[PDB]
Amino acid sequence: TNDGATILKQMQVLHPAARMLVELSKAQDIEAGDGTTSVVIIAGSLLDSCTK
Amino acid sequence: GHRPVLVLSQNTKRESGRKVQSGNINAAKTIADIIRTCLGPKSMMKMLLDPMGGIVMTNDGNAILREIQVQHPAAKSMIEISRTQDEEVGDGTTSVIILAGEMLSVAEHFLEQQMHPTVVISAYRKALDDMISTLKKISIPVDISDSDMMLNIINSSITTKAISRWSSLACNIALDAVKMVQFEENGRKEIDIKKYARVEKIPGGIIEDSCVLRGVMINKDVTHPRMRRYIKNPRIVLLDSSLEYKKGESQTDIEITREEDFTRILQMEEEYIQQLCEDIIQLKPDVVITEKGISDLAQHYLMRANITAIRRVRKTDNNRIARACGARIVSRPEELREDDVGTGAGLLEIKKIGDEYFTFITDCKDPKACTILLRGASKEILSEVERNLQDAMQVCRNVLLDPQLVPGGGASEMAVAHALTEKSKAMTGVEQWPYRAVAQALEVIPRTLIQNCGASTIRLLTSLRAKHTQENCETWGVNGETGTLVDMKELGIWEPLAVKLQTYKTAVETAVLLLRIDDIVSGHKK
Amino acid sequence: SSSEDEDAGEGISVNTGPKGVINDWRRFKQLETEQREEQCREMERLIKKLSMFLQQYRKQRMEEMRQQLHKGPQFKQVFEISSGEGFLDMIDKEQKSIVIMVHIY
Amino acid sequence: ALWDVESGQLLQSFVLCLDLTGNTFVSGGAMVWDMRSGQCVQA
Amino acid sequence: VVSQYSSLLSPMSVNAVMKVIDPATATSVDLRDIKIVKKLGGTIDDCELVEGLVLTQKVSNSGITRVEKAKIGLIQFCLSAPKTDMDNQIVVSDYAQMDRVLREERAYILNLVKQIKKTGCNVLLIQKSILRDALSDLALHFLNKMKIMVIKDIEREDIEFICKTIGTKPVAHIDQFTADMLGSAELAEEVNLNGSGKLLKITGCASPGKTVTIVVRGSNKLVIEEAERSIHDALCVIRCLVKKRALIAGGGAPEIELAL
Amino acid sequence: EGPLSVFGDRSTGETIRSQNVMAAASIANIVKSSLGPVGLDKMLVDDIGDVTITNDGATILKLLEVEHPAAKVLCELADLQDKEVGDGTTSVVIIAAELLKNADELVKQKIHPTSVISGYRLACKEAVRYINENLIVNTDELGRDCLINAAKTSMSSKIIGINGDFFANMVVDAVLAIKYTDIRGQPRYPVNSVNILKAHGRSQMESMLISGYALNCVVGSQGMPKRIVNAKIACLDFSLQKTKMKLGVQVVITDPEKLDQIRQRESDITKERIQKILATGANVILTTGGIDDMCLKYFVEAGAMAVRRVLKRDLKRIAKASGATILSTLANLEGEETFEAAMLGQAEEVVQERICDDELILIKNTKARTSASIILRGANDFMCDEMERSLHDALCVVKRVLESKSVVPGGGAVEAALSIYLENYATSMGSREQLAIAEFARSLLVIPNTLAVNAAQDSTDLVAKLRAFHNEAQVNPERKNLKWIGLDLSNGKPRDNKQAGVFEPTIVKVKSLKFATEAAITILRIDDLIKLHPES
Amino acid sequence: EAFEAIPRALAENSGVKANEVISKLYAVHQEGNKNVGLDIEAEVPAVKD
Ligand SMILES: Nc1ncnc2c1ncn2[C@@H]1O[C@H](COP(=O)(O)OP(=O)(O)O)[C@@H](O)[C@H]1O
Ligand SMILES: Nc1ncnc2c1ncn2[C@@H]1O[C@H](COP(=O)(O)OP(=O)(O)O)[C@@H](O)[C@H]1O
Ligand SMILES: Nc1ncnc2c1ncn2[C@@H]1O[C@H](COP(=O)(O)OP(=O)(O)O)[C@@H](O)[C@H]1O
Ligand SMILES: [Mg+2]
Ligand SMILES: [Mg+2]
Repeated sequence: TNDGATILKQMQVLHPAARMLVELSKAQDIEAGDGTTSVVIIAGSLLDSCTK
Repeated sequence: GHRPVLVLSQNTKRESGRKVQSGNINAAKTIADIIRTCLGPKSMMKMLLDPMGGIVMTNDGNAILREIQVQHPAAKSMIEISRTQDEEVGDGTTSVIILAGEMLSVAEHFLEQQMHPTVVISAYRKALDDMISTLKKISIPVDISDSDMMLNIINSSITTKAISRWSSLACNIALDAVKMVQFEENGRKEIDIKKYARVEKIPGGIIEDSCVLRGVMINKDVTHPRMRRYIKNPRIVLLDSSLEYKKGESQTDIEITREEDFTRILQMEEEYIQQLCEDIIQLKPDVVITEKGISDLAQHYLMRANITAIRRVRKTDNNRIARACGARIVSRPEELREDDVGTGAGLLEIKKIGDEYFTFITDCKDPKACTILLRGASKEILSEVERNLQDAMQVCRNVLLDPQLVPGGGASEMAVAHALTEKSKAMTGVEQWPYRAVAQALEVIPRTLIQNCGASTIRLLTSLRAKHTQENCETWGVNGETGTLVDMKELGIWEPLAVKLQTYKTAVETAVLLLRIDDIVSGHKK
Repeated sequence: SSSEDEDAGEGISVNTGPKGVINDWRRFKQLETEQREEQCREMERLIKKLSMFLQQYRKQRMEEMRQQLHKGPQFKQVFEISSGEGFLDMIDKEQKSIVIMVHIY
Repeated sequence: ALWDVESGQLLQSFVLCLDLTGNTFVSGGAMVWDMRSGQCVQA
Repeated sequence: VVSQYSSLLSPMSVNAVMKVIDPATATSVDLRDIKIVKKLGGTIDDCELVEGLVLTQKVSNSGITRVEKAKIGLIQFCLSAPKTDMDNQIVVSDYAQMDRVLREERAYILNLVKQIKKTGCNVLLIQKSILRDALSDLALHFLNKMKIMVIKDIEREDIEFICKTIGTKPVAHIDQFTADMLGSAELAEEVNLNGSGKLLKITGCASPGKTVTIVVRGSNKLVIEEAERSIHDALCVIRCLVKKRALIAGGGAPEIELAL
Repeated sequence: EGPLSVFGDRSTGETIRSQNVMAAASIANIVKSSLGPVGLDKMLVDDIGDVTITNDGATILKLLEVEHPAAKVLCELADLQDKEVGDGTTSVVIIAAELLKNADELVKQKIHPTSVISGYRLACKEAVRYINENLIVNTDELGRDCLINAAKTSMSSKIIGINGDFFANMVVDAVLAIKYTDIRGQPRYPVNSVNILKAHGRSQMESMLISGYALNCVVGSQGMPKRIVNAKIACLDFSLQKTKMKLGVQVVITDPEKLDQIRQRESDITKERIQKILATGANVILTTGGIDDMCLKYFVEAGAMAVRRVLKRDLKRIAKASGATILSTLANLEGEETFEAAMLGQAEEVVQERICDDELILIKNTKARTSASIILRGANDFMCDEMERSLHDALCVVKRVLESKSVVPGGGAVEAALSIYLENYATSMGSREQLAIAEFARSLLVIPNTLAVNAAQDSTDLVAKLRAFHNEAQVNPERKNLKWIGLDLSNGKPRDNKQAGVFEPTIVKVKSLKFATEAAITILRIDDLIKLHPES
Repeated sequence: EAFEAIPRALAENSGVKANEVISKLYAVHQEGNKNVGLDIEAEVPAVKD
């Protein structure tokens, strides 16, 4: 698969933040259906900035 | 963690190349060497230990091979071809194994010399075609009406077995049983010796007392002692249904509210039994045989009419009785008719052999089924005698179906080898060498006969080849007892053409099948 | 048609409890010390070693000769140890300056 | 949970074993439930 | 992965969305109106858009696999021996009652089949039934004798989709099975997928109301699943365009503009 | 282990790409030695001693235990090729693996996989177009000889190759026998309607082609006749046993006198049914259900055959061939229980035949339609099974040739011509699609190379000569007939395979190309593998 | 005959057909040339002095 939501759902991530990212991709799929990969990347980049 | 990753599953082996071909050929050669010594009139018996505690002391190749458990798939294929040869023609089981082993042995030489197996297979197929042609050419016809010729053929079939001591009696038994089983209805000829030529073995007595009966014989006694155990000309009625009250198919429940209903129902059961017995009696029979039980009340009603009843006879035995005495098995006695009543049995006698009761329906006039009563030293001896009799009957039926004969004692092998070599002398391609290899590998039968006899293989084989190089010498073989060359017209050892054709075809086809194979893969599940 | 593909409080410093339970502690400790002694005697060798024409001696024949004609009385049998504690107190006891040879078999 | 066989739908979701008129049933871990009210009625 | 097939799939998805909504009134798209059927075999180029209805159930009839001018009716009752909801048994106390029961059961089945046939129906869909035989061997034989193509084991969840597709009102009692309860169609035939299976397609309907089916084919199961996911992504993109009529540039342009 | 925190193993990039290529190469190498006339069979042992001597690629790949996902993809690709075409099962796997190997080699040179996929797709489309426009031969100019040649070509590499002169004739006769037209006037040939029976015994050359149908069944009772001349076959889809009431019917007796009548009726019902069936004039009765002993007696007294537990497909084929009608019940539209003679099939003979201590029913010369059946005779059971597989391959090939009337030369001619054409054509499309199409063309040459290698001949020299011949054919307008030149494996020299009779259906090549390209693209899309640890 | 294994092995290692080489060797030796063996530097079975 190339679908972001499917990739996130298939691999059983364990860390809570990863689970929230999976739920975020699922919500993006529900509301839009496209961009399920871009939204997770955006969230990861935002938190990476939050680090500094 | 981090489990290993691999393409094929675990414990999945694979071998390829010259190793696989060498292993297959060696396995075939080992299988042949197992029973190499069980060929010819001077063969020696082998004692097999069955897994279930039994003992199989036999000389037949197929029995020995089927008593052996092997792991190599080539050995499995060899055992399979032995079984197919046994099932198709009835004998030649140890000859085909040796022939296939020799053909694979001579093919290995060409495999080692940068020859593709396809060329070898093509040469083998051409050789097989010419082998069949030569075998059909050197054949002779047989008058099946001549009893002496048929007896001699059966003798030549059973000279190599343990029954050769009583060969005359064995041949007479086999010929009589085969001719009795022979049947034709609706324009369809049929010789079903598997279902209508039954062999019954009773340990004890002497083998000279063994005989084929003009009827059948079962291990059954009268249901009630008052019934006659000796009827001169019995009218036989055959059944395959119970003579007793039984529950119906549909679920049924009675409901009794008055006093007399219980006794009334029991009386109706008795009256139903009486009605069935009266329906049987209306045909005025003398004996009733059924495959299901007979109630005590039914026995009483039958005895009141002076009728002997046998209770539980197997389906195959009942079919044999119907064929022997001309009866017809029926299920509902109310539909019994005069034609279904079996007249034709000349005697019903229930005598005692040892400590058991046996029922004889012998003395039939024109019976189409028979039983072969065998007496002997023990159970293993009787089993071997039964196997030899099966071989004899199979050979007799093969001759009856195909009246052609070919010389025995290796004469056919050498004649076909010489013809194949003469034909190959005109070949110019590379295929001629495996062709001649097959032709010469055909000579393994006379060599094995000479080796088992104990004579000098090289001198006798060279003399036989030189003799066969002449013109009118296709019937010259080897005497398997005295170890000398002899014309088969004098020794009289002739074998059916069908048996030789089947042996040759099976051997060549097994060689082709095992030559086609490479890259053994094993270990996978289903 | 028919014919188709179909077909917190970490620091405790416990005070008196050890005094109360020292009886059971020593009860187990004596057996544990015996086990350690036995296994020490075994490991003294096991694992550590488990891991890995006058020369013709004509005199050997006559050595065998008088070894065969050695003595008159009964030759006795090799002593057999039946218990591990038997081996332990056999080696522990007995005079120190006397060689003891044991044959595992 | 109790399911309707014909329609293949979950009627009502409420237990090592349980036993049952198909309206009142008892479940043990007693817990008696009545389908007319969907509540525990006995303990 | 289905990007060399975009010339086939993108118009397919656009048509699929446009044929299930009203362009001038719709504010959202229900993607459950676009059924996707995945059949192994062939290549992705064999993906097809079916206007009518595609059923994976096999035809119980033999020798009748193609009906022209079809009249399809849904059956939610059972064509078998009569059986009441409450407990019922038949008690036989005489021998004549046996063949009376047999004859009366035959008459009941024959009357049911005759009532079904009298409406002109030639394609019959039978809903899946549990605890009772939906279709009996006698009933199937009678229907075959009258040249009616019978497809049974129809799932309950698909009843709404079938009714929306072919305009057939479901019937639960034989008394209400009339001509107007049927759904006319131009053709209802069972096609063969080059040895990869059989599909029943009912294409061409008098009232094709807002429903389309997409048949996805491929060489292997994984590529079929991913093709289905990609087609779903395209349908969702068109759904988004329907929900909010606003288009933006791609290729990272919105992100760069946003960052600046 | 790491920041990702996924319970499993992860492989990314060149590692997973090399793993996929290794798995594909392993699958290809398993069956690479069983290609072409100089190919050899294989033994497969099923862990309990079961032996399968086979040459078919689909059988080998199904019987194997395969764990890697790409290997499973190739195995199911072989299965799909077998199901949809029936031939070329080894060739498609070999071509797909070679395509994947060369595509990965391109990817290792920093060529993006999307460009490789686009080039492969374009090359496949162009190859199909070139095959359909240049390398097809219409069968109307050849006649019946083309079918025999195609069957013989399909029988090469099989255990029935040498006896092809006879087996191909048998196959063509059977396929022509099972032919009948349908609506819209498209004569299609329903293979799998040719019943194939395996029975060891005599040689392969004694295999029989039955002008009718063959059943693996025997008469129910020994008292029945075993041969009927003018058979009136009645086909039934119900059992003839004692009548039993259903679940909803109970027998409750309050007066005992009715019990005897009820018990009598329980069998009189079936008696009356059988009496009607015999009164219509039937001679042979075939039923899918069982038959009780009393019913067997009824048939015996009537002097008619009765076969029970007949397979449903066999019964359907018999009814269609003989004109009979399958009856699941005796119930007309008047509510009665009748059986008229219009539902009786006819055959010129029905015989109980004996084949190596086994008996089978032969339905000879069915009227109103022709049917065919084949009985194979071999040394043992493994040989007969391999014969059946080879026979099925030949039947499928003949069906493809008869349905689509175009054939292409065999022996690597098509692959060599396509390689030359695509290598020339790659220069006119794109910049890196050029490399992708060139690699596709060079991968197409694996078939003649494998053929030559299996013959222990100079693969390089033979392939070079074949390529030179095809290039001369393509560049010289007046030497276009050289495009029929293929490989003669017996002598190891190029040969005009169109004149030699080495033919293959065009559908085999086209479907193999399409399926292999799609499988290669599917595997090539992967660049990351996450393998979750099993929950067990 | 056991002496044939040497030229046979040489031909097999050289990559040519041993039978043709041995046949040519017998032919040329019957002609009377006893100094003739297989040509290693040849792609086809050949012999030379
Ligand atoms: N042909 C193209 N050229 C440039 N950018 C593209 C092209 N196609 C898609 N994109 C961009 O790739 C991004 C990712 O799209 P895609 O992978 O299809 O879905 P997702 O947004 O879920 O990852 C989108 O933001 C889009 O702008
Ligand atoms: N008296 C005999 N002298 C010489 N050869 C014989 C004699 N009897 C039988 N043979 C040969 O022995 C073979 C039969 O041996 P047998 O043990 O029956 O082997 P198989 O079981 O394979 O038939 C026949 O081919 C026949 O030519
Ligand atoms: N007589 C022949 N001469 C040259 N080539 C042949 C001959 N017969 C078949 N071939 C070629 O051998 C190739 C391999 O066929 P094969 O592997 O046996 O079929 P499959 O791929 O179905 O197993 C085919 O592509 C065919 O072109
Ligand atoms: Mg014999
Ligand atoms: Mg093939």
